[PDB]
Amino acid sequence: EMEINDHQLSVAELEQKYQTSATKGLSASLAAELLLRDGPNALRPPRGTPEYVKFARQLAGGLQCLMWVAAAICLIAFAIQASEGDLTTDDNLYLALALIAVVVVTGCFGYYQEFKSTNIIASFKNLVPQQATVIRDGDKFQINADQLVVGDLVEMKGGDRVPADIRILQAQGCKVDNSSLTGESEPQTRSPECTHESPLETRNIAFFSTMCLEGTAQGLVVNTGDRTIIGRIASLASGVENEKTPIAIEIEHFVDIIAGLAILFGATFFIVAMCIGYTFLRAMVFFMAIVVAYVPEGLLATVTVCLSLTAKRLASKNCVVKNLEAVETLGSTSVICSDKTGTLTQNRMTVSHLWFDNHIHSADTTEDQSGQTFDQSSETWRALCRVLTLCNRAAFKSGQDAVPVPKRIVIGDASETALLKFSELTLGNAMGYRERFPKVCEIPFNSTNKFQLSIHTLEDPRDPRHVLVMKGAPERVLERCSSILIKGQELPLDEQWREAFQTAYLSLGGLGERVLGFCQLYLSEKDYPPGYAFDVEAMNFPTSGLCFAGLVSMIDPPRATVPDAVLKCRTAGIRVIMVTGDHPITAKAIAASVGIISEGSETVEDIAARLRVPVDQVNRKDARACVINGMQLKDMDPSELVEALRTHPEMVFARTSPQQKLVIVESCQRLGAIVAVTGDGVNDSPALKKADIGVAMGIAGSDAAKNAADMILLDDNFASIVTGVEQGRLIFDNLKKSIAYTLTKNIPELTPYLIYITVSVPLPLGCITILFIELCTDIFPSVSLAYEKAESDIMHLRPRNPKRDRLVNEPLAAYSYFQIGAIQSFAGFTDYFTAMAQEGWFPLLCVGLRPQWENHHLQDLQDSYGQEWTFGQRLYQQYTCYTVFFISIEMCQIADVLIRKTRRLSAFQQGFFRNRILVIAIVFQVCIGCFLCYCPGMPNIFNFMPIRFQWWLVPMPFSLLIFVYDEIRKLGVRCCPGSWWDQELYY
Amino acid sequence: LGRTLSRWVWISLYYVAFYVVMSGIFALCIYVLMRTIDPYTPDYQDQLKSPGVTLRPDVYGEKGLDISYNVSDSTTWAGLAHTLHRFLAGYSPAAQEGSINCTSEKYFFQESFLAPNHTKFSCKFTADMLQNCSGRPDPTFGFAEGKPCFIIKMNRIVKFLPGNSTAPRVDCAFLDQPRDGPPLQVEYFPANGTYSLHYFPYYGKKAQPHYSNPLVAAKLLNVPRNRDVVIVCKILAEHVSFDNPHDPYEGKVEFKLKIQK
Ligand SMILES: CCCCCCCC/C=C\CCCCCCCC(=O)OC[C@H](COP(=O)(O)OCC[N+](C)(C)C)OC(=O)CCCCCCC/C=C/CCCCCCCC
Ligand SMILES: Cc1nc2c(OCc3ccccc3)cccn2c1CC#N
Ligand SMILES: *[C@@H]1O[C@H](CO)[C@@H](O)[C@H](O)[C@H]1NC(C)=O
Ligand SMILES: *[C@@H]1O[C@H](CO)[C@@H](O)[C@H](O)[C@H]1NC(C)=O
Ligand SMILES: *[C@@H]1O[C@H](CO)[C@@H](O)[C@H](O)[C@H]1NC(C)=O
Ligand SMILES: [Rb+]
Ligand SMILES: [Rb+]
Ligand SMILES: [Rb+]
Repeated sequence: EMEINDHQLSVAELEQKYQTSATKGLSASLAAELLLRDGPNALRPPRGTPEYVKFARQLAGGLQCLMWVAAAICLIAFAIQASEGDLTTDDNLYLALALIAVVVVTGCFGYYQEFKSTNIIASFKNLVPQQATVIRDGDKFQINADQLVVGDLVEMKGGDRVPADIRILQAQGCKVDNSSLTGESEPQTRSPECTHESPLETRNIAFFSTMCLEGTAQGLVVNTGDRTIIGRIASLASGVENEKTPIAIEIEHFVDIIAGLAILFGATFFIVAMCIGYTFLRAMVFFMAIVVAYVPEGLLATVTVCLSLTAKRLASKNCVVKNLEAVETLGSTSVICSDKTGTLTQNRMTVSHLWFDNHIHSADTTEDQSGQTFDQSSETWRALCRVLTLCNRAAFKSGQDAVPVPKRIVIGDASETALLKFSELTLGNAMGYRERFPKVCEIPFNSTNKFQLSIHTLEDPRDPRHVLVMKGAPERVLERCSSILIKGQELPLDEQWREAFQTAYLSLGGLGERVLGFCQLYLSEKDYPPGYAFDVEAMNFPTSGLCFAGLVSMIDPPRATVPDAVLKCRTAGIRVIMVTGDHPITAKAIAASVGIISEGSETVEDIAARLRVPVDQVNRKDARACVINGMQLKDMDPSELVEALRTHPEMVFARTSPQQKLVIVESCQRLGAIVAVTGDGVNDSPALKKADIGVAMGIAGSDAAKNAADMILLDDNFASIVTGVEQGRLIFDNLKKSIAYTLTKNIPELTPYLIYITVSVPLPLGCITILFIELCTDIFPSVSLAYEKAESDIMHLRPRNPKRDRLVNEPLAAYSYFQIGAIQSFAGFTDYFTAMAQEGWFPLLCVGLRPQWENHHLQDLQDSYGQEWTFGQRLYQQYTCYTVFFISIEMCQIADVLIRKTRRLSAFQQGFFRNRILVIAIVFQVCIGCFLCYCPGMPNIFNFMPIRFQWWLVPMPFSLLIFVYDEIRKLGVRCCPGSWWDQELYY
Repeated sequence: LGRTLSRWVWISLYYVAFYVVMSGIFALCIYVLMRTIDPYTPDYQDQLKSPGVTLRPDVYGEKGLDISYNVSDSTTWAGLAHTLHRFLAGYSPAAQEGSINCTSEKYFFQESFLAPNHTKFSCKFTADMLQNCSGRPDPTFGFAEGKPCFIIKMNRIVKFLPGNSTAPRVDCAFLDQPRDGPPLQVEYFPANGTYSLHYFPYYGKKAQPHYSNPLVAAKLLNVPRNRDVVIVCKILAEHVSFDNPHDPYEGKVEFKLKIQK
């Protein structure tokens, strides 16, 4: 756009273009205008969130589309009836009002929940305005970063956030932290001369989001707001559209099952309805009533409160999910594409290794100091500790005595900050300690002197001499030492010790670490007496023949909980890929440190290096590992990427642009994988959005990433991902337990109508009462099944196969609808005839009685004993058939919630009282069940009446036949895991 | 199309076995079901704490019984008379042969079953007992005149008993219009509006296959022409309720009557 030549322009062309001064800057007027012209130097947020379209989007979705259609069909049927004078159409109204109501109320839930997520995430953001030091009219002063305009001369020092895209005009040791744009963990030199043609890789551009680690620089704002590199990345990630979630896909597929069955039951019973002499009008109103009865008014409620309970579990471990669907995704996930810098790692230069006493020590690099420290006993250590604690000018910001030492803000270079935290963690109170050793000379890090030196007087009065302490690049330190501390002494620095030093030096550099040497000399009190006047420029103290102390070396290390998390994920069969923009050496090193790449696994370059063979001749199948870098990832045909992806199962993508992370996620999704990405920087925001679930670091993470993500790790604890998996596999397994328990009772609601059509017996079951079942009595039972523990070892299972393994499928549908539902039906009708006969209507009289039954003009119909009943009296008797079919349903659901506890284990094995909440729910079920009957007046409120306690008992045999029949089912499942029986009677 | 051809039949047959087993269990349950209950008495009869009274001729316009007609125009009352006639076609002596001449004049209790093939004895109620409303001499049942005969009948409830004090008698009257007109006056048949108590109790359609409810006939002599009136017939008796608001036919009948000239 503009920058691809901005860094390349001469200063003359730059101030010409931007109408500015490379030394004095924008006039005050001009800059003010420019700000009006261009808007604030800030990234535009999404423009519109009308609180009402949040709600309007909450009212869509597979179930909700179904409920809506079913409401319409209710009302169209109400028209068709009222037009031809059919009474008690009020059942149609209720049904629709209920349906709509349920989806609306769920809706409010789903909306307010999302509200309560987005506030907590927003609770964590830092809303104090970032600042810039700008020079305008030759005046250096402080403005808010967003009042910067294109062309401003700005200035940066250590500690500053780069406030815009700045073309670097001058720099003294400017090193910068691009970990957010690139993946680059190592500090990056900024300097005025054009290093590249791509501004992403040129050195004379500092990037609007990033941090200046050290040094100083001055330069011209070349881009602001969404025109920055950062703004273009967040654009790219806005235009990314995220796919449908796995749980939604599952719900839609089973709404397709329910649709199929309701359509065909309607069809066949409408055809039937004509062939028994019904008006086309009323066979169509039956068709409608049937497809509506296949719709479970309450399942949306139960599914969302199930999901919401898992969201509560995850919140309470600092895992905050934006929408409830996302609660599940990590369960179905099978690939994890992960960021390295700041995601796997800490992005925090940490002291990792030391070389002293002829040995390589290794520091605890974890952030909670849960690792294992190095040997601090020796004299050589405390000497090195002294040189590194005294030869350092960094310092902690104040008021930080409670915040952990790795998390403390500091004023100092990258190296020096690292070492200060190292001294503070090892020696304790470093700043105090080094105050006790008054500094009386100092050479700061100098490009002509190439080291940093400082001379000090000592602590106790009895020792009057000075100690010169020095730190620098290892070779440069060694070329000024003549001596070395070893194991309690100070040895000549002979060729043995230099070969030993150089092996330790390159050994530690090979890990890709930043190593510095450290040396010292105690100056005489004869030649340097108390008060001696040390002059730098005429170097009147020694700077050779020093006493070498040790090497300390540093790296960006993995987060404490990360490697165990990666291993737990892999033993759950989750392929874990590393997508990082960092360089491939670092990429691989961390990949091994964490478990992406296993012990003894080699890349093809490792096989070639081991056998000493041209890489061409190596068999690529012999390499578990692979590290493909981002500028050969272009040259790869999508099928070269699928081949590489499934030839080496331990994959490492290095130097990968944000787009390329989107490519990898997409390429894995095309192969049917449910892929999740974990990330912090803005370079992850695109990938994070495309992924089936995006997981952003709460604290490390950029705003664009936190925005792309579906899930936020508020404490930046990677191991929450492995709890995410576990909970995710739970509700899945538990949702099909709850779904099934609510779908079966649908068949003993439909069939009494079916019979009532074909046989014309008085109405067995009214709509008011099946609303009470579905939307009230059986609800708690259905959501209590969300508290079921695993039955197998969930976390050693492979990812669910999205094609075969599904939420509800043909086995579960068939078995639940047409077998347990059947048994429930028979229990209903049995209790129907019994109540009728006991009150006077014999079963054979019941055949074809409906016309006379409902006939408001017969107020003297005769029963089997020839008793003449008014219309109201027959009506109360019908309400009794409602209540009797209802309590039949209930009792068989007390059978059904317990039977659905387990899908393969026996209830005697694990328990009836395992699930305290489910027992609670059943107590609640029979409580409200009894309230519906025996409350004074119920006949005239809802259609329930106090059924004689005989009729309670009549179904309990069928209930227990359900218990026993399903127990033998889930007894043969585990007993004879063969072919024939499990395909049919396992769900 | 989906599953295997060789096992489609196998679990096809499994479902068959499932339904036949379950069906069987239902069958046995309803066999026991019917073996449980007495053939002559209802086990509980819970909605029948009080009887409903029905009325003839029953003509509902909307909202209930609405009997309108014009005395000068035979075609508005011919079908009313005809539904009276074919209602009483089973109160004729020829049809009502299988019953006894009740003169007990108090509750007739049968403990032992004495009648062909073990049935019990019913009373007589022949048309002529309604007298002026029997179809003779008048086959228009007082309609042509303007004093129509409505036939009030109580629903039958096995072993139900309505009182001791007197016979249960019906009482029809306006819904009070006291300032703007006299009160209703009716002649009932048999007299005083009484169903003799030997007509209770009912022992069931198996115990008395040839049974017939007692009638009374209200003959409305007072009612004004070309004016809507609402008329209520209550049953006066101790063991009967006539103001159950959730059933307007329990013990009482209302109807709207309009007699045009
Ligand atoms: C897709 C597959 C569908 C399969 C459905 C199969 C259902 C068929 C099951 C049973 C039908 C009845 C079997 C009848 C034979 C058994 C014995 C029997 O004959 O018993 C006796 C009664 C009558 O005795 P009585 O008066 O002569 O005794 C005298 C009375 N005393 C004793 C007081 C003097 O016989 C009677 O009433 C006869 C009249 C029976 C009333 C018809 C029942 C209609 C109800 C149908 C609903 C079925 C449930 C559907 C649920 C499907 C779920 C998938
Ligand atoms: C399953 C069922 N459906 C009804 C019903 O349909 C109403 C309707 C009509 C048209 C469209 C939608 C609904 C009315 C009454 C009872 N019903 C029962 C229960 C049995 N008994
Ligand atoms: C009325 O009772 C008398 C008693 O003698 C009897 O003869 C007569 O048959 C009864 N009525 C009829 C119509 O049978
Ligand atoms: C009934 O008919 C008789 C003649 O059989 C007559 O005397 C009597 O007045 C009539 N009653 C009424 C109310 O018309
Ligand atoms: C009653 O019927 C006669 C004959 O049809 C008619 O002439 C007369 O006007 C009618 N009266 C009323 C009030 O309808
Ligand atoms: Rb339903
Ligand atoms: Rb160690
Ligand atoms: Rb996403």
